Amino acid sequence: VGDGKYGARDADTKIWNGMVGELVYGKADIAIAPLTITLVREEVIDFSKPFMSL
Amino acid sequence: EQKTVVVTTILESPYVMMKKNHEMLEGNERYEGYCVDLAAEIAKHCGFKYKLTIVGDGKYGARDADTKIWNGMVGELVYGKADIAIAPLTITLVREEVIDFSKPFMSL
Amino acid sequence: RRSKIAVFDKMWTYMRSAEPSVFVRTTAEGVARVRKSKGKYAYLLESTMNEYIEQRKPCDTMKVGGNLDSKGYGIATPKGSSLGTPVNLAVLKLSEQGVLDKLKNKWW
Amino acid sequence: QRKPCDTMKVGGNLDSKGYGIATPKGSSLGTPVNLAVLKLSEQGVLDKLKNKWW
Repeated sequence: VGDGKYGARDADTKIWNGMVGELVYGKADIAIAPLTITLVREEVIDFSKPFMSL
Repeated sequence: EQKTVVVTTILESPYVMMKKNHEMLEGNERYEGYCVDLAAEIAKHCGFKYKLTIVGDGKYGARDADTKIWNGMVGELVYGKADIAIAPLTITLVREEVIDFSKPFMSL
Repeated sequence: RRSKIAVFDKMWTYMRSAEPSVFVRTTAEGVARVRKSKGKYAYLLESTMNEYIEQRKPCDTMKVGGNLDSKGYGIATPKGSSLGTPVNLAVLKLSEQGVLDKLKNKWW
Repeated sequence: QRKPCDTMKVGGNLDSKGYGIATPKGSSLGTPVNLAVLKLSEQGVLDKLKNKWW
């Protein structure tokens, strides 16, 4: 990852910063990390079924 | 014109039980328990009314090794009888070949 | 049968060699066994039903330890349904705001 | 499990979530990755890997 953060919706820039940005802007091809799944991501990126509980 | 989706499910405890007075009613009120509750919370965010049904054979479903016929609720979807399935169907590899499950609602 | 794991193989070795007949055909036959040789026959089943059975009379059964594996149930729809997006989103919402947790608290 | 093993876990859980694989929308990767992911939970490999670090 470029800068050590999963990424979130930026305040009123509406930019996707962080690691999510590497896929939203097409910079990278696939992600594999511990990465919490929630509505704000499911709008813009898909997910598989989850591979682990916590 | 309008359509109300054919909700389907299976007899299981406490997931689907008969109402106290199920002989005296029509509409969804013949039933009580978890799935009939959840279906309301789904439809109230998905924009429809719905009619409940019980699957014919009372089994979750499998594919015959011989004929390769599907039976049970997955098969009834594949053959287009029921509209939507709200039941304790276990998510598994082979079932992903034929239907598009959401993320899971409960772990076990 | 499938397992890689030494402990599970060690158990299966006994469970495939134990006598008298160690398996049971139905949940009812299992529950009817576990109440007999009290403390002496342990039984394995779905943790949701395991928790369920404790909450009823005679309450003479209870859960221990923890899960050996993770699986889960999910909503199911026909292939290519137009509902495949709204229901899939909605199930997240019902979990993120604890509605499912509230309903589980109710029905258990 | 780290030295000096001086922490203690409490038994219990408060919620449920799970990490998972993610891709750009509409990638050709989509369905074949997802179908692949389940098989590794079916054949138990994820448990042996989990032991191999935890």
